[PDB]
Amino acid sequence: MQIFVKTLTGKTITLEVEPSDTIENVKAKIQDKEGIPPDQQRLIFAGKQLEDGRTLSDYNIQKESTLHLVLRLRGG
Amino acid sequence: MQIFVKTLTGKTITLEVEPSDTIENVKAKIQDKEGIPPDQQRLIFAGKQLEDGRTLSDYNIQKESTLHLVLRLRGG
Amino acid sequence: AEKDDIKYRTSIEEKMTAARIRKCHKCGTGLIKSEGANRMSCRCGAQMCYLCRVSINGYDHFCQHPRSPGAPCQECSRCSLWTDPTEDDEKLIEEIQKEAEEEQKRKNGENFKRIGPPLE
Ligand SMILES: [Zn+2]
Ligand SMILES: [Zn+2]
Ligand SMILES: [Zn+2]
Repeated sequence: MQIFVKTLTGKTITLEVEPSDTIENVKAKIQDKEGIPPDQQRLIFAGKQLEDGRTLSDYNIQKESTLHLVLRLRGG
Repeated sequence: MQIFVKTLTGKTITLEVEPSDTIENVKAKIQDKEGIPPDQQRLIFAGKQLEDGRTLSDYNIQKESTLHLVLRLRGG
Repeated sequence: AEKDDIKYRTSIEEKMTAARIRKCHKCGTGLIKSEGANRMSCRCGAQMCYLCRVSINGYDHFCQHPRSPGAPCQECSRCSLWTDPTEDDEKLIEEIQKEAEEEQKRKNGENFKRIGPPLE
């Protein structure tokens, strides 16, 4: 499948993945394409945060779906 | 978050708390810092005597707020 | 034909994501809150309210009046500093998902309709 990833800056990149791929593998591809280390990446899809050890198919991520890179912060 | 507790003598105690902490946890922190068991502590904020089972956020206690400690001595 | 279903599914997915992500006005980065107050200081330094998503300058945006536990403020209607919007946002996400899956079942037929991750 082909999916999209929206980075922290707002840029949209295109990834070629498989629904059986794990979240770590998708984060590694994001690192290969944009240079973002996987320990800094937090992925959101359809409001759900993707946790490590899981695959895309666990979240029903289909073709041309969009993942979002988000910062997670503590409030004041 | 950080809050202050003023005794009647004027001494200021500084606590490191979280908005989810209960009043019982705040009294436990006061016991750790000053050696007063929570059964002797009465916490008052804005005219309200704080009940142990509820949290700081229930009273809308803000950051750097000041609570007032009054002592209770049943054993003598 | 298929492009229309892909467009509808992805639009629903993006609405579900928009109901959870807070976008910064300064740098344009998506944000989610781990814990703490609803006053969010983005990495770029811009502040915003996690509840109404409006740019703010500090704590004067929120209600700072003493409250009776379990009661609304009797002095103002300003945003609460400690209320967790996670439950309401998830109810909104689940309602959008449910209605979109019903619409997809109405369009295609009573026989795959799931849009987004499942429930628990
Ligand atoms: Zn920002
Ligand atoms: Zn607000
Ligand atoms: Zn108020």
